[PDB]
Order: sequence, then C-alpha cells, then structure tokens
Amino acid sequence: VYAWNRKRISNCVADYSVLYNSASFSTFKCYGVSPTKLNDLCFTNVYADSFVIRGDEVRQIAPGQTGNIADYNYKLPDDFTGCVIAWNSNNLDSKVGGNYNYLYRLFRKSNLKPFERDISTEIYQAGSTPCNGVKGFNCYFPLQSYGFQPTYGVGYQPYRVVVLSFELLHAPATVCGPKKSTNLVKNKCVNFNFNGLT
Amino acid sequence: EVQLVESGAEVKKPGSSVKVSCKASGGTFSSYAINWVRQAPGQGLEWMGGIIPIFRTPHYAQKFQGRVTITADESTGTAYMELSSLRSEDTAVYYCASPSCGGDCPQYLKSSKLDWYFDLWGRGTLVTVSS
Amino acid sequence: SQCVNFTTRTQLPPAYTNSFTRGVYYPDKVFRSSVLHSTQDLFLPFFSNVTWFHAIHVSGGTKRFANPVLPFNDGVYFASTEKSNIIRGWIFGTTLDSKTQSLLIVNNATNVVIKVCEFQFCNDPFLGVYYHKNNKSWMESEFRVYSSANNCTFEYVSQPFLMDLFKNLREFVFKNIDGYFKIYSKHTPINLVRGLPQGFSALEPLVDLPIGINITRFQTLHISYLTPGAGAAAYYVGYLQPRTFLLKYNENGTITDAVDCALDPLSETK
Amino acid sequence: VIWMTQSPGTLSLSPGERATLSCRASQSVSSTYLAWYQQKPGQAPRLLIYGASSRATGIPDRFSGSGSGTDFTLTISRLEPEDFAVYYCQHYGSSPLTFGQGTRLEIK
Ligand SMILES: *[C@@H]1O[C@H](CO)[C@@H](O)[C@H](O)[C@H]1NC(C)=O
Ligand SMILES: *[C@@H]1O[C@H](CO)[C@@H](O)[C@H](O)[C@H]1NC(C)=O
Ligand SMILES: *[C@@H]1O[C@H](CO)[C@@H](O)[C@H](O)[C@H]1NC(C)=O
Repeated sequence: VYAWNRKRISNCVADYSVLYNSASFSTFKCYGVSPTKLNDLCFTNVYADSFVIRGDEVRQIAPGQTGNIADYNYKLPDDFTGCVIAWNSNNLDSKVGGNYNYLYRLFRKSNLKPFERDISTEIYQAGSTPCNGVKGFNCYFPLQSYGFQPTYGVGYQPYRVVVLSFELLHAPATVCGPKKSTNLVKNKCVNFNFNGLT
Repeated sequence: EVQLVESGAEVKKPGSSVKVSCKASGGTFSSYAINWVRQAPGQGLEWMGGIIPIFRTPHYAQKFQGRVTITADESTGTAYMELSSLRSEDTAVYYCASPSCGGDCPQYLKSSKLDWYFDLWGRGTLVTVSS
Repeated sequence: SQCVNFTTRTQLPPAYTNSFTRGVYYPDKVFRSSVLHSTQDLFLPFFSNVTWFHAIHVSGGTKRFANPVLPFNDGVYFASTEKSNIIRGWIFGTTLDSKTQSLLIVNNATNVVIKVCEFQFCNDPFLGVYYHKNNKSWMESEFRVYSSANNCTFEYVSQPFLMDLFKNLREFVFKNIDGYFKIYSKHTPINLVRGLPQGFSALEPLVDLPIGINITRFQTLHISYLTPGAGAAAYYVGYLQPRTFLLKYNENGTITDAVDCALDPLSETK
Repeated sequence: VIWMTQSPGTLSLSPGERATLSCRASQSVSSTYLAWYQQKPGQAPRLLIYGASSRATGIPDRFSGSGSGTDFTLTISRLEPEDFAVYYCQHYGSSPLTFGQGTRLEIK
C-alpha cells in the first residue's frame, strides 16, 4: 500500500459492465458516478491504483477518511470521482508461515496528499536526537509488515484493492463506454442513428 | 480523565505463569506508552518492560528477558503482562505506569505532544508466589 | 536509447520550387458524386513557393548532413521523391525537448510508430541499417532518435510489416487543428527524375489522432545506409494558408480537379 | 545498563528542617532523563521532579531538583509531616529504565 501501483489507461473503450461482473466483489463503492453511467461517459484518462491492505483498513480507502492507510500510505481527495473495488485475497496473499512481503507506512511526519505515493525507508526521527540512519530508541523503521496467514480473521486477512480514477481535462477524450448497436431496418420510415449521425 | 486500572490480586505456585492486565482510559490507546514496574515486599522499584501498542514492539529489562511477555489489545484499551516460570522472588506489587508518553514524549517536530502530567501510575496488583 | 555524436554537422542550403497544382486533399470524409463543392480551409495555394531540400542517406566521408528544423505554422505539405524508402519519420512540437510534450512519427521496417512524449531528441537523430550479406537483405539495427522519453502521453503502433529496402512520390499533408492531428497521404509512381511533377492528385485521408498538443516546428528524419566503404532523396515542403477552393468530385467521388479562387481573376470567376 | 545509587539509605529529620537526598548515576546521563518520586506506604509512586529540576503539576514549592552528569539532588526546603516517605530517583533515557534503591525519610 505504501508503494501502491498506478497504471494509466487511455485511447481504449472501457467495458464497465463485464469488468464489474467478472469476480465476486466484497466491496464496490463509487463516488460521483453510478456504476452503470460509466458505460455512457468519456474521460481524458483513467488511473488504476492497486494495492493490498487489511480488511479493517479497507474502510480507509474513501473520500474524507483518516487513519494509517488514509494518511501515510494512500490518500483520497474528499471530492473523489471514481470507483473503489476490494476483494479478499486470503487464498492468494496469505502464507502458512506468514506473508510478510506486503508492507505499510507507519511513521510519517505529515499525512499524504491525495494520490501521493511515499516510498521512503528513512529512519523516522521520533525524538530530539538525530537518527543518522540508525534505528533504536526514538528511531524506528517507517514501514511495518502485515504477515498475512490463512488462519487470520477477515479483518487481518489480506484484501486486494483497486481504485479507478477518472481524469477529465479540457482535452480530447480518450476512453469511452461501450457502443450499443441495434438490428438494421430497410424499406421503412425509421429514426436512424449511424455512428452518432442521427 | 486519564487513569490506569490493574486486574485483581493473584496467588500462584512456583513454576506456573501469571497474566495481569492494565486497562487504560482517556486519550488514544494505540499511542499510549504502557510500562510495567514491580515492587517486592520491602524492596525498591524494578522496571520490567513496556509497549506503545501502535509499534507492536515491546521492550524488556534484561533481568526478565525470556520470562516476561507484554501485549496490548487496542479494541479493549488493555495492556497485559505475562510472567512465566514463577519464583518466590516474583512475589510483588505490579504497577502499570505511563508518564505521558513513556519513552517517546520529547517530540517537537511531527506534532505538538507537549503534555507531561504526574498522575499515571496504577495502584498496583499483588501477585503472591508460594507453594 | 543513447544518441550518437557526430563531430561534423552540416546542412545543404534550401532551394525553391513551384508548387504547380498539388496539395489538394479531401477536406472531409463526405461522398460527393459528379458535383462541384466550394470549401474554405487550409490548402497549399496553387503555384506557391515551396522550400525544398535534399536527403543524403549514404556517406562516402565522415560528414553528417543534418536535416533542418522548420516551422509548422498551420500545417504543411510534405512531398518526398525517392526510389527506396529513404524518408522514415518526422518530429514535431514547440521546444522538441523534455520541457514540452513532443511528437515523433516514424514508419520503420516493422510497423508505424507514433508517440507523443517529452522526448529529448538527438542533435542528429539516427536510423541505421546494414546489408545482411548472408541473407541478401538490408536489416535495421540502429535507432537513436531521442535520448530520453518520459511522461508519455500517447502511443500508436500499426500492425508489423516488412518495408522494402521509376521513382516514388509520397505526398503527405499534416494539419493540427482543434487538438486533432490529421495526416493525409498519397502514393504515386513518378517517372520524372528531378523537380516536382506537374499534375493533379487527391491525397486520401490516412489518420486523425486526438493527441491535443501544441506544435510549432518540425524536422525530417532520414535513413542511413551503413556500408563497408548518390541517389539522395528529394523532399519539398510547403505551407498551408486559409483559401477558398472549388473541388470537383466525379462519379466515384475521386477529386478530379480543383480551382484556387484567389489565384487569379479567372479563378475568381470560376 | 545504567545503575542509580541513592544516599543516604535512611534520613531522620524533624518537621521544618531541610532534607537533601542524593542520586548518583553509574555514568554521565542527560539531566532531561532524570526524575524523582515520592512513595507513601501502600500507595503507588508519585512524580515530584522530571528533567532533573522541573516540578510536576501540583507539587509544593518546597520540592526542588538539581544536578547534571552523574550527580543529582532532591531538596525539600522545609519538611512537612506529609513528606515523611520513601523517595526514588529514576533514569528514563534508555532501556532498561532504572530506579535508585530508595531513600527513606523518617521523623526524628
Ligand atoms: C520564391 O522566392 C524567391 C525569393 O525569396 C524567389 O527568388 C523565387 O523566384 C520564388 N519562387 C517562385 C516560384 O516565385
Ligand atoms: C514527468 O511528470 C512528473 C509529474 O507528472 C514530473 O514530476 C516529472 O518532472 C516529469 N518529467 C520530467 C522529465 O520533467
Ligand atoms: C469507378 O470505379 C469503378 C470500379 O470501382 C471503375 O470501373 C470505374 O471506371 C470508375 N470510374 C471513375 C470515373 O473513376
């Protein structure tokens, strides 16, 4: 989550209906747009932000939220316009001996701004004396491990979260929803619409 | 109001274990510096260890290493101290104590945290170890 | 990739040519049959002063002949006459560096690549091919056009193909209007050896892209034929202007001929 | 480990007299990390002084702390009957946190 991945999507048709009916989603919250209306909208760019958190931390991924994940690992704007999808990955990201590869930022001087990524591993200075790259009293490593296990509770179980953000600028749009098309009618007075030409 | 409340008194046999609790109330429990201090009858004060729950990294005094386990439950606002392989010399009053921030008060950068009181020592739980 | 540095940089002086009656291109995707339509848009005015230069692809002999960066204005008519496909690509933008988003278009041996990114172009962008003696075919092995490519804003790759390595005249029209970069193309076999052929030809629409970037200058890119150790390509450039034109669509919809209203009073009457 | 040694072990004085208690660290410590406590029989310890000289809230003006490096003192300028107790110094600047063995203040 502290090094959450971001991918830019553009110049393609986004099929929202099939994307939303693929897997069983434990969490699906869209803000500023209904899930169905995206099939009708065009946007300049799309951003796919993927990471893994705890179940109890999933609530942190929403506009106007606070917490360790919200403040130090991944921050959303209060006016976020986009969707959030989250699903348990206990059968994927949990190990018998503990899956410690997933990490999260614990100590940070200031909270993250929206869509700001912090990958610093510098020893956090929790006291007046400097740490100088040395961890100890009042000097702690800023990142902490999750250690997911299959026998943990769903709150402690890993959850994969993807945030879809829709950037709409004053530039020619690149991503739109699926175009419908009805059957053809001949030799009859009809209200036709060919490729947007009505 | 900020207060510490220990569990009731315990009577144990040598070689067994004791687990005492300290409930903290007031403020944010996750950043609460909980320390354990014991006092044997007629003896001085001995610091055993402590924890700040958010870091999940307990500290122990070398005398108690491998016998003491300190944990915290953030959902109940409760710290626990477990002492194993008990001896008659472990007969003592066990206090919880958190002077403002334990060992992380002096922080004048990230935030304010310039609070320092003098009323954060639990009254104590008597553990008696006898055959 | 990493640019290759050339100690010697040189460029042939420009020359001038008469545009004759070329640069006519389909203003829209409309189909018209046996009808005259008057459209007001950016065209190369008839008999315009076209700035033309040479493109040397072989050195034989350590002088790097550099193509010159030229302004864009409202759109350009770029024609290239050659036997083998010497001309490979072009570069467009405002500063042509990482400071501003810049475009690179290329039609390599494999496929057509168009990328809008903050490219850092080489002083002499280099496209180098070598003759595979065993395979008896020239094979591209050197591509150093930009030193850097960051914050890529657009990319488009055509299907992979094979480019072959009596002349060919390839005419292109580049127009960036309303955030849309439109490329029109036309390919003809020309028997004239030198000078722009005189005749009429409609440049078919090729592609419209919503890259939406500001562009004011451009430069041409040529191939370099690596040899163990004379037919330099000829490319002409003209600048479009807002003119009124009368286009004559025939039965099939192919633009048979055009009239430039502002050229002469007879054309005004036409 | 830093050890703290108090002196005297017992001090017998009358109300109105001045008390002075000493605490010696086994090595030099920052004065920022030295505290003093009072403990009455059957009561938890009460903080009196922190940072070698800063008085805790609601502690009377008769209490003062001083010293630096290895050597620290607690002074009670005029003893009251409620001051007769055990006093502990503490070093809190690194783990393990250490207390002195205590000084018992008794009525003469
Ligand atoms: C183009 O301009 C140059 C001078 O700038 C002139 O010598 C030449 O004749 C012009 N070409 C035509 C076709 O008029
Ligand atoms: C690319 O964009 C990012 C932010 O969008 C910026 O920080 C970076 O400096 C840009 N790259 C260059 C070479 O300026
Ligand atoms: C139109 O096209 C047809 C075949 O597509 C051809 O036979 C005919 O000659 C063409 N006519 C003109 C005027 O181009």
